[PDB]
Amino acid sequence: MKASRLYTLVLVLQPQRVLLGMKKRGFGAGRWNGFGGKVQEGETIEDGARRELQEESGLTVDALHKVGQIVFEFVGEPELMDVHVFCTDSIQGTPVESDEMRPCWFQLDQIPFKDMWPDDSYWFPLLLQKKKFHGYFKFQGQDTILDYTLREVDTV
Ligand SMILES: Nc1nc2c([nH]c(=O)n2[C@H]2C[C@H](O)[C@@H](COP(=O)(O)OP(=O)(O)OP(=O)(O)O)O2)c(=O)[nH]1
Ligand SMILES: [Mn+2]
Ligand code: NA
Ligand code: NA
Repeated sequence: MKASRLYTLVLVLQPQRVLLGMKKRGFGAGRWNGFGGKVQEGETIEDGARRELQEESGLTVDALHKVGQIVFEFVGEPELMDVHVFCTDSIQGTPVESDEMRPCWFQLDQIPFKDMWPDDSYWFPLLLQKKKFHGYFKFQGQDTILDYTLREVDTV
């Protein structure tokens, strides 16, 4: 048994494009990703996701919808990362570069998988199909998956 820490991840997914941010420092630096971070004491997971989206991208949204949950384990780290993944298609301002992220839109036939976390190749297609999922990935360092599970679910 390991303990886990709560994180969020938000994908702004529109009919023909998705907003990603280039992580400028910290965990996952150099990879395009959705927006998110640690859940803080007192806030719901969904509200922490909304907060991180605003902090990192400048976007303010009324609602998010849950699309998946991914648990990450790293060799040498006792704590698991329990990542709650959300989407929305509905925005009403423009993204802005933050200290953490440079936002950029990608067409959905140009998803930059080689410059994303390696596990995203497995679960992001499910997100694109609007299928909910649970995943688990064990990493050695930043690049190498040693074990993983991925399943479609009816409820996140
Ligand atoms: N797509 C994808 N996202 C991941 C993976 N692993 C992982 O932690 N994430 C997400 C979850 C969070 O959105 C983010 C990690 O949180 P963070 O380090 O940005 O947290 P934060 O904003 O609170 O921290 P800080 O950088 O402000 O100090 O990366 C992965 O393998 N794939
Ligand atoms: Mn944070
Ligand atoms: Na953050
Ligand atoms: Na973050």
